Parts: sequence; structure tokens; C-alpha cells
Amino acid sequence: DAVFGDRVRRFQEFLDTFTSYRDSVRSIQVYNSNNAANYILPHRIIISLDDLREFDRSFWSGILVEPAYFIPPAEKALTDLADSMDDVPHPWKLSFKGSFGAHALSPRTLTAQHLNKLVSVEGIVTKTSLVRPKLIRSVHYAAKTGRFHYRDYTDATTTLTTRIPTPAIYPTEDTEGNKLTTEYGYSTFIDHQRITVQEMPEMAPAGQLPRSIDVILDDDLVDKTKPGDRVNVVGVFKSLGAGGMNQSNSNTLIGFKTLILGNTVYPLHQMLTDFDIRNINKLSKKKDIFDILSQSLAPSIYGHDHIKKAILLMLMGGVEKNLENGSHLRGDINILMVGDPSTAKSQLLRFVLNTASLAIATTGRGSSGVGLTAAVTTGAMVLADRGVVCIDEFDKMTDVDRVAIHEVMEQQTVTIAKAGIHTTLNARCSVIAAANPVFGQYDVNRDPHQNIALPDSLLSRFDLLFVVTDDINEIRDRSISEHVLRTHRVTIPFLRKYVQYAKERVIPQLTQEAINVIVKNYTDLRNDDNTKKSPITARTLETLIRLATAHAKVRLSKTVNKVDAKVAANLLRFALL
Amino acid sequence: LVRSLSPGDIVDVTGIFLPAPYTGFKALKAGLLTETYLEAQFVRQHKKKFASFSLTSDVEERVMELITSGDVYNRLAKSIAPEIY
Amino acid sequence: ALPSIQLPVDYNNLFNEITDFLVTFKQDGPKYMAMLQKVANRELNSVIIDLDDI
Amino acid sequence: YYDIDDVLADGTEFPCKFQYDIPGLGYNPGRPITKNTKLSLPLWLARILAIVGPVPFVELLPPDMFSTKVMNAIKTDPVALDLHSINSHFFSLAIKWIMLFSEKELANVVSELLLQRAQELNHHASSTSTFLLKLEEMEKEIYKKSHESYKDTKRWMFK
Amino acid sequence: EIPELVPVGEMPRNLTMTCDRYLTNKVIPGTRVTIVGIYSIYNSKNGVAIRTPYIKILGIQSDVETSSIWNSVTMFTEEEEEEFLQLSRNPKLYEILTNSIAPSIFGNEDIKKAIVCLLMGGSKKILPDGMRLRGDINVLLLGDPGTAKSQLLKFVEKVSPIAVYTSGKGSSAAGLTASVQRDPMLEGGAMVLADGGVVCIDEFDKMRDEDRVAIHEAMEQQTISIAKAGITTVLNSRTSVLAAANPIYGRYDDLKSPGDNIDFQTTILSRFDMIFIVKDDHNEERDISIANHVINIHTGNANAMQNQQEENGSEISIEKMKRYITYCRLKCAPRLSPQAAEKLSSNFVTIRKQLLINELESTERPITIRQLEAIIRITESLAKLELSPIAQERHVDEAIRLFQASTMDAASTSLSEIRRFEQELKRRLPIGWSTSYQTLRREFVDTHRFSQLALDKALYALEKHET
Amino acid sequence: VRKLEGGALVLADKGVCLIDEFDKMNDQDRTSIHEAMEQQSISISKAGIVTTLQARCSIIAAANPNGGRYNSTLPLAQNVSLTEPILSR
Amino acid sequence: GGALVLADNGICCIDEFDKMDESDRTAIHEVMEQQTISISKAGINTTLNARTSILAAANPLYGRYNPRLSPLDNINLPAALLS
Repeated sequence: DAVFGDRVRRFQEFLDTFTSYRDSVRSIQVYNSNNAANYILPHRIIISLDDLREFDRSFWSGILVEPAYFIPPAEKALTDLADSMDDVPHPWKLSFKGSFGAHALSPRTLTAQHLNKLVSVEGIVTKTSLVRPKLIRSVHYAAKTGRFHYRDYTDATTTLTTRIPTPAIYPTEDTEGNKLTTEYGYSTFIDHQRITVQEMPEMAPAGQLPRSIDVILDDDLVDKTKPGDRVNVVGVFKSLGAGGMNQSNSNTLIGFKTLILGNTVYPLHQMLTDFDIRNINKLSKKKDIFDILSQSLAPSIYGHDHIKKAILLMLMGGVEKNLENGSHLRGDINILMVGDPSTAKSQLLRFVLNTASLAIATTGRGSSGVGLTAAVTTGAMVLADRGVVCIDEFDKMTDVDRVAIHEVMEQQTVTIAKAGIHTTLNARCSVIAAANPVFGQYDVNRDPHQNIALPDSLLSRFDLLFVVTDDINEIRDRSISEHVLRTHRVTIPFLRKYVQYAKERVIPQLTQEAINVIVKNYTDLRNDDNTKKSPITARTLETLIRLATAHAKVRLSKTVNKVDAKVAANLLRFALL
Repeated sequence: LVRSLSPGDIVDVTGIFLPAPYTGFKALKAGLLTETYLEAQFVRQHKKKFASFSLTSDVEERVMELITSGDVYNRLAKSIAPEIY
Repeated sequence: ALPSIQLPVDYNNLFNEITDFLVTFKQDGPKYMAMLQKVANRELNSVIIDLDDI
Repeated sequence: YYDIDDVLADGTEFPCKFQYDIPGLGYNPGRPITKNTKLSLPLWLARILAIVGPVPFVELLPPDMFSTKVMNAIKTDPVALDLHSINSHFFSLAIKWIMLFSEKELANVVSELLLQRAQELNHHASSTSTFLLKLEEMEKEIYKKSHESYKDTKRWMFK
Repeated sequence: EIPELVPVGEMPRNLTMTCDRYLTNKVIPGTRVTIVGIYSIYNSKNGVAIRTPYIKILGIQSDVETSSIWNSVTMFTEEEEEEFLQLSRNPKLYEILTNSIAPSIFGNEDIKKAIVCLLMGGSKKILPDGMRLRGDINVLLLGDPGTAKSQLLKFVEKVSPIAVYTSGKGSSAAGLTASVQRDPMLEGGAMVLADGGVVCIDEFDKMRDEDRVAIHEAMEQQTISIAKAGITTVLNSRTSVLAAANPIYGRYDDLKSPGDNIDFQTTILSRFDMIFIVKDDHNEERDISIANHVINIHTGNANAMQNQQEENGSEISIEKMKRYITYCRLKCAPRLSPQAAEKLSSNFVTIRKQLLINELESTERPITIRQLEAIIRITESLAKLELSPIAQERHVDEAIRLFQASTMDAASTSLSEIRRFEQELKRRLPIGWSTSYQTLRREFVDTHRFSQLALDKALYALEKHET
Repeated sequence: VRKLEGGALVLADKGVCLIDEFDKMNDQDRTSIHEAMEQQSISISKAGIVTTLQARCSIIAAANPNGGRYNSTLPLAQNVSLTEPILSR
Repeated sequence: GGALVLADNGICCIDEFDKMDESDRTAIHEVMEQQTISISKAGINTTLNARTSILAAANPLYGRYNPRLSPLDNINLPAALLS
């Protein structure tokens, strides 16, 4: 098979001239040794198909037309180059970016002209078969004759090419009659999984049923995708199994089930580099930025500057403080929105969701267990930890759940005694909720209480209760009209990048500039508002501090300030008045 | 180590991580598709307690720093949930 | 027919090192004499080997 | 010029940023347009703004259609590539942009693509299916002309 | 085998056929065909010997035509553009289309036009940020039988390019909404299979809860989101729901507040743009039409013929109407004019103001900016009828009044006595418990008094009233 | 088909089927009567036996108004529990 | 068991002690006889031993402690339990 050698010597040349990949292999060889010096990376080198055409078209057309004869000599060549690297103290994997395609196909259009040829499928992935080990290298120890003894197991998906099947069990006294004990943990196991892929629901032609084909995901690729995710798989299209023709009478016509091996799995729908962080740093000094930011949330939504301000102040959230040998005070801020429909309350929340960096959305009922583990024989709020939970139609939700939400929100933990596993597990999530007024449109005129409909402590738990009115005016109307019109005919993405660095860097602590302000304010609130309106408690005070610290994060300031205190004052005022 | 484990209890269980093949089947996998299990070795459970202790040997010493200052009652009192005012 | 490839790890002298680990000890007479004899005395079954002392 | 394909070809938007400030914005209440603003311009006006200046009035930022990803993807399988989706004008358009920016490199590329379509279009010149749907408008027009020569020569072939 | 012959009294048999190579995917399921092929038998253990029959196909030929439709691609022949662009030149174009839909169905002109503006889609905007507004609207046919709405839907189902009629609850095997089911070795539903077009629903008040949620979240943002197990996918429904509800107790429900009909909640009616509770008042010539039709219904197929020439003359052949709708839908996307915009501002502020003033008295019924957005989508729809890239004022002037008819539709043991429950809530039960609907049942069981709707009404009343 | 037998409907074919107190009937029966009136045939799919028996019966019914003698001025359909569509038959 | 049985010989803690409805209050009303719960339902005749301590955080009748109302009015709880 000197031609397989030719493929290797040919793919050799491609690397190191040009050398643009070799630096990445070196990077892989170095990073792991750096982990060796410490006190994880899959070994595979993504090959852009882009570059392959510049050198040889003959070898380019081959990878697409007949990948079985080509990918493995190229692979053996990649290992061969990884061993000439540095130094001592594995098969790897190819990837194939592309430069698609031909071979571009959705799963609906495929079979057989596209079989035994590289393929990039795309569609929804369900139901994602459960992750499981797969044996490859057999390793044994002989005694007292010693040495070291190994067998090599060839499965159906071994390499690419078909080979005389090795399986199964263990060699167990290979000649001469010496005993062989299985050596576990020297022997190699590559993980293995399969996931079926349905064509995109929106490009479905008719009431004709969906056609899905299965993709086996080797090695690292495993557990890279939850089911229901947009996926563009790549891989060689393989037909495995006899069609029944192997066994002699299997009489049925049905046969040759097909699947795709490998390979990449690019998902479809943070890194701050050098320049971005500089942009932030420059932008932090400007005094008015908060208002611009607060406007950046709402391309499609009028006014509500105060509410947008709020959502930012939730995205940041008052650090977290865990006292020595004592309970921790709640860091994050929770928000509610109440008003007549068309208030965008349900529209706002999706935009909360997108840029939120997590978390799970929940709408009314909803449930079961909401955040709970349910103690499965034989949830959200937990899985949403360090994130933004959305709740829609927050009123509709059964009181049974609310009882638990009390425990989630302030206390900050979830407790499960159910049968069972008995544990206190932590859900520290931030929370938004939008909830319709009691009955009809009556919210606006109706009393400060009896309007909310969901007493009582809940009303308190939420740091901010914002009320919005749909009441109509002609002027405001016109001003609605134009923007609505233009809509149908500084960057927003920069907003989350702006946010993460702000979140882990750096926590502003607290300063004696401010305290007297929030104390004055607080005492004012209790004393005067308890005549004006309700509810007010120490909780409000806590919230004051969280808001202060959050606006400090917006300012990037290593310290809390008086101005910030005044801001918190302002928004909590518009909350109240 | 038997019976050490009880249902519903979070535990750090340590052990050699091993396959026990295959009993067959053997046609289906193909292969060999080990499916494994964890051999238990040691068991450490989270959250293991008065009133049960015998001694009261040199531990009384650990009590005495608290006693000697006197006015134990107010001291401990304040020492429950200092986190609030 | 079932090839063989040497490894730097060898169990032969490692067993020797285990034997030197057992019954010859100082830091904690030694603990492996008493802990073993109490089993030999048949009041005890489980032998808890700590990797800490190794 | 008078043909509809050209005057329609000039209708296409390009991402060209201004080298200079220009008060008297004709597009709204600037009034001037700040320097290095990226504004999409149709080809007709943008064509001589890159010439007249010795620094031109506009940078001519390369159109998303000509993105090196595309000019790469058209070197794989042109015959299965869908032109009609991206612009749809290509040859009517690209012909102008190759002269405007005086780029040699891609000539050899498009000069190839158009042979490769045509060695396919003499194949649908014989008497569609789905493929006819993905041609560029002007190329499509040539398909009419060929298919008509053939059809007519066949109808003459017999009675 | 075909239902005409020869079922007799027995369920018709189905022979299994294997197409292969280039005949594969040649035929959409549900289309009549004539197969040729060999006839042959396969084993397939299920004795003795009992081999089961199949028909190999060489080769298949569909019935006339049938290409083009099904098999209608985004492309078409030139002369269709020709005759379309000839139809765009009709002054009566709108008016002749409104005569195409219900050759059989008599009157009900508002509904009759509403279907038209529905099929044509509307303004669709991808504008940043990720938020995208939708088209096109929704329609409610709700009312007592003889409305022909349940037949009318069958008609829309026929006309619309891609349509799925599902009256449920889903039926029979088909779920009503996007559903994750696993391959034993997307399950399907109304919405998904129907995507990018019309969906027809009946008994819309009778639908199950769990998927009702799914719907009312779907219709606004067009996307269903499924978090079940290892697949979290968010999948697209671009469909525009057309629902016909059945109202309860008859005319008194009009005497009752106009809303309050569907379950305990009007929110459904809030989501829905165009709500048309209707009447089939036979113009004296209608009831006689149907009657006379029943009297005869025999020989000599004269009436059926008359229907057929009604089909020829009945404006667009409706086989053409379809192709037309596809055409207009893909080709051009309309946009509104500024004076029309300010016009509609005046419209909506007058609505808000006036009807607020109407509700000063707490008159029980409503107004959302969503309704405005509806009005918009109607304007773009009708603009897309005329095929014009631009809207006009008159053009909207129709729409305002049409939707005004919709508003008119929004408008239309004594209660106070049973409305007490108050005497029970007080000096009877401060807790409420051991009281529950069951109590009012024992309290109003042997008092000669309480109906289910009565009991709930007074309850909902007092709930709202704030007592 | 019980360890084949028709209901009253099948048994009474061409004759007169006589039922009373609809309101007390479990839905399982209600669907049967509805089907019988609708298509004039009862179909049975269990167990292995699969048919359509033919009941052409005239149904005569006795029903009891909800609660009192005349429950309300309200319409008959409102007066009694039986749903309007079964009543239309 | 859970709660009371799960925590016994040690302190049990309760929040929202008003909203617990009825059947719960009977359990807790009885557990101050200590040493007892008695479950007669279905497959259970047992009487298990709960040595539990109880701490109960509760909110006065809405909204907050109306001083124009007597004590026991603004505390919704029966006197059978408070004793």
C-alpha cells in the first residue's frame, strides 16, 4: 500500500509549508505540559478546508469524494508530526472546517449519491443518546514471565475503513500458557455516543413527516450538545450493518442503516482580546455613560429609562458577601413589573434573556418543582445559579410554588427533604417577574394594595416593584407612531462584553462617603411613606446597599460613592413614586 | 463498607472505576461497550453531634476560654446570629 | 501474535517497596505492625490503607 | 446605459465610508456627516466618488458579497453554488467592481466560475430542473437565448 | 384504494409498494396516482407458509397534471407573471377577490374580506435588536352554528398554499403543538408541519391546557421553545392562527359582557386581532336557498352544474388564486406611508380617549396597542393585494372601518342576589376554607338556586368587583 | 365482548330503544348513544373481533331537568345538563 | 418521614407559619404533647416518636399588627395552640 504512504508524505508537505497549523499543534503540546507544571484540551487540530485548495486540487477533491482512503493517512501523518514535536514529557483527530459546500445538504436531501462522502448535515438534534464508555485498547500483565501484553480491539467505527472484526472479550492466556490479568487504567477507552438529527422545522415542505439520521460522536465531541440545539454536524457518511444479506434467510427488503461518524459539530444560532478592554477602560471615565447604557437596551421600546436602569442594576448586582462563621447577605437584586397589557412586560423579558448570560426562562405554570431536583425516582432555579431567571405571568403561578420561592429568593438556598436525598443545595439566582394586574385594566386608578393580588412577603422579597400604565394620550400617541413606523424599516453586542469584565472585576466594597446618605434616605422612607404607602422594612435598606454597590460596578470604581447612593435613591423613589 | 450507604444521602464515594463485561447479549455490542461501574473503596458522607461524647478530656480546655471570661449567658446570647442587629 | 511493549513501571521491585513500606515504619512501634496484628487477632476485618502515609 | 440590466446593476448598495466630512446631507438632520461614517451607497453615485478627489472622497470598503470566504467558496463547487441568493447580480456587478478597484487577483477566479457555469448551461441547453432557479439574472437571460436557439432548431428539424 | 370504488361496507385494503431510485420522493402522500410496477411477494416473519404481497414500482405516473401543484417551487412560468400583472390592473380586484372565497357561503362580508387580508400575510420586520414583529394577524369566527365557519375553514384550508386544518385538542394521532418524541430505535403537530402559512383551528376553547400555554406563547413571537431533556431547541412557527371558537348558552352571552366567554379569561381575545361573533341573517333569499336546495338534491345534476359555472365565472378559478397568493407573498413586501401613519395615530388616540370615557362608568367589556399593530398588518396585507410597494391613505381608510366593525363586535336567580356569597364570605367564613365551591354548593344546593355559570359568574363578579 | 354481545342498541335494531335518566349516564355510554344516533351503526374493535353492527333503533328517552321542576326561565339547553349537540339529534 | 421525624432531638424551624393551612396545624398542635405523632391512615398504624423542638416565625394578620385591633385579633392563631 505504497499509495497510503504517498498520502502521508503528501500531507506532510502541506504542513510546515505553510506552517500556519503547526503553531497550533505546538500550542496544544505546550499547554498540557503547562498543566503539568501547574500548582484538559482535546487533542485535535482543526483543519480549514480553505487552505487545501491552494496546494493540491487532486487531494482536495479526494477528501470529499472518498474520505475513507484519505482522512486516515492524513491522520497518521498528523500524529507523526505531533511526535516530532517537543517532546516526550494518541491518535488525535482531524476536524475539517470548510469552505462548504457540495455536500452542503440538510438531512432531508441526502442518500445515496452523498453516501461514503463527506457531508455537513444541519438540523435539530434529538434525543441525544446517553454517554457511555467504549473499549479500544486491551492491556494485560503477564507474571512471572513479565513483559507487558496488549491486544487491540477494532470496533465497527474504528478508524474509518472497514476491517476484520477483532471483538470480543479478553485474550486470557496468549501463548505460552502464562496468566494474563486485565490492566485497567493503562488500557485506552475512547468515549462514544450517538445523536439523531432532524431537519430544520421551518424549512419543512409539507405535512410530510420529518426524516432524521443518526450521528455518532467520537471522543471529545461527546456531551458537547444538549438536545434541541441548532447544530451543523460534519462527518463521513457511513453505512454500517448488513442489510440482512449476511445471514441466509432477513427476507424483508429493509436494510443498510446509515449514520455519520465524527467529526466536528459547530453549533450555530467571552473573549475581550486587547482592544475591547481598552474601550471599556476609556469609557469608564465618562460621567454620563450610565444613561447611554440604560438607553442601549431598548432600540424598540419607549421611555422606561428607569426600568432599563433597573435591569442593568440587576445584571451587576451588589457583589456577594459571606461573613465569617455567619450567614451571608443577599447580593443580587430582584425585580417585578406590573401594568396593563401591551406594556411590553412580556416583550422586555426576552431581551433580558438574550444578553443575560444565562438564564432559564419560566412562564406561569410552568413547574413541576420549578427550581427543585424533584428527587427523581427511581430544576430551573438550581440550573440557573449565578444567572437571570425570568418569570412570566408571575401571578398565575400556584401558591404552592410561591411558598418555595420565598426560600429561594432571600434565603438564597433550596432545601430538599423529600424522600430521599436530603440536602441543602444552593440556588443564588437573580430574578425578574412580569405579572398581570388583578382584574382587567384596573391597575392604574386602583389602590396601592388590592392591586397587586399576591400578598404579602413576596411583595417585599422583590427589591423593586415597578408599576407601568397603559393610559392613553394623543401626544404620546403620535410620538409612539413615528418610532413604530421607523422600526419596521455603542454596539448592542458590546453590552455583554462590557458586562462580564465588570462582573468579575472588580468588587467595589463599601465606603463612608455614602452611608449617611442611604441612612437619611431610608429613615425618610419609613417615617414618611408609612403615612404615604407600603410596605417598608429592613429589607428596603438591604436593597439600598445592593443598588449602591451595583451602580458602583457600572462606574467600574473600586469604591462606593455618594453619587451612586443618590442614584439608588432616585430609582427606589420612582419605584415608590 | 457494606450498609454504610443509605438512600438520599450526599456522599463522597471513592473507588476504582471499573467495567464488568459483558454477560451477553454480546451481539448487540459490538463493542465491547463496557458500560462500567464504580467499586467502592472508602466512604465519606457530608453532615455526620451532642449529646453523645465521653470526654471532657482537654476539651474542657476548649470550654474554659469561654467560661473564664464569665458572663457566659450574655456572651453566647449575643453570639447567636450576630449577623443581625 | 499479541505484541508486547515495555513500560517504565515495573511491579516486581514495587512489591519490594511495598514490603519496605509495611512493618518497617517510623512516623506513626510502627502503625502497620499493630494495625495488622489487631486483624490477625480477629477483632478486626477492614484494613484501611491511607495513601497519605504512602 | 439603456439596457435594464445595467441600470438595475447600479441600484445595488455598497458599504462605502466617507474619507471627508460633507455638510448638506442628502439622505437625515446631521446636518454634516461625521468623517469615516459607514453609509451604504448605490453603485451609480459611488462609482465616480472613488476617482474624483489627491485623496478620494470614499474608501471603497469591499462588499460583503466579495468577502474572501465567498471568493473562496466559489472555487469549490460553482455549479452547485447559488448565485441568485447573494445579490442577485454578480457578473453585471462584479464586472464594474473589478475595474473600479482594479483588482487582478479575482479576474482569474471569476473568469473560471463563468466557464464552469457555462459547461453546465450547455447541459440545460438540451431539451430544467431546480437549477434554473439559482442562476444570476443576466446569465439566466443567456439561458433563454440558447434554449430558444435549440428549441427553434429542433422545431425546424421536423415538419 | 380510492374511496369511490369499491369499499362497499368494508375498510379498503392497502398494498405496500417499493419505489426506488429516481421515482423516490416523486409523490406527496395523499395524491391520487396510477402505479405500474410488477406484483410480487416477500416473507417477513410475523406460518405456514403465508408470504405477504407488495408491488414493486416501475414506473410511477401521477394523475393530471399533477406537477407544479404539488411540487410548486419558488419559481414559475412567465405567462403567470403576465396574467398576474394583468390582474393587478383591475380596479375591482379587491372586490372580485372578495367574491372568490365563498361561492357557496352566503353573505358575511366582513369575514369574507378578512380571510383575504389574512392570506396575504403582512409587514414582517427583522429590525435590530433580535425582536421581530410578525404577520399576519388572527381571526375569530365565534358564534352559534349555521355560521358555516367550520366549512369556511375547510375552504381557507383549500386555498392557502400550505395549510393544516386541525380541530382539537389535536387529531387524531397528531398532537396540536410542537412535541418531542423519541425514535424507538420532532414528533409533528399542527404548528410545525404547517409552518410559514395558515393554520386552521376549531373548538379553540376546547383545547388542552399544556399546549394552550404553548399556543398563547407562540402566536406572538412565532417561536416555540422546548426545554425537555437533552434537547433545549427553539423552533420556528411562522404560522398565522385562524380560530373558530364556540360560544356558550347562546344569545344571553351577548347580554352578558362580550368578553368573559373563554374559560375565565379574556386574554385569549386580547391576543387575537380580529374577533367576529357572527350572524347568518338569511336575506330571505338565503334560508330559501338552503331549503330549496334540500327539497331537490336529486335530478338532474342541474344544481351541481350551476355550481360549476359559478366556479368558472365565480371570479378567480381558485386554483389560480392559490398560485397568485404564493406569488404576491414571496415577491413584494409592502410599507406604509407617513400621512397614513399620522392618520392611524389620530385613529388610535380617538379610540383610547373615547372608549376610556365609555369605561368611566365601568362599562364591562379590550384596547391594546396590539390592536393598533393589527390594524397596521391589515393595511400592509391589503397593500400587498394591490401588490404595490407603497401604502395609500384611502387604502387604510377601508381598514379603519373594517376593524371598526370588529370593535362593534368587541362591544356587544338574579345575579346581585347570588352575587352575595358575601354573606358567606362574612359571618360565615373569614378563612374561606371548608367553604370552597363545595360549600356554596351545599349552601346553594337545597336553596332551589345555583347554576354552574351562575355560581362562577357571581364568584368572578365579586372577584372583580373587589368584594 | 365479554367472558359477543350487543348493547340495547344492537339488540333492539328496527325496534324501539327505550332509555331513561340520561343525566346519570357515565360518559362511556354517552359516546355509544351518540355514535348510534349519528351513523346508525355500532363499531366494535375488541378483542380480535372487528365489526360494525347495525342498530337502526328509534331512541325514546326520559330525562330529568337539573334540580327543580322548571329550573329557569333560561333555555331548555340551559335548563338541563345534557349538552346541546347531543340534544340536537 | 420528614421534617418533624427527620429533625428530632433537635430544633425544627418554620416560616410563613400562617399559610400552613389546617392539617399541618393539627400535627404541630399535637406535637407539643411531645413524644408523639399518630398516623392511622391506610398502611400505617404506627405512632412514631418526635422529640422535636419548634420555632415558628409568623406574620400577624394583614397587613401589619393593626393597633386599633386587640391582640389575638391581629394574631390569627387559636388560643388552643398559643397556650
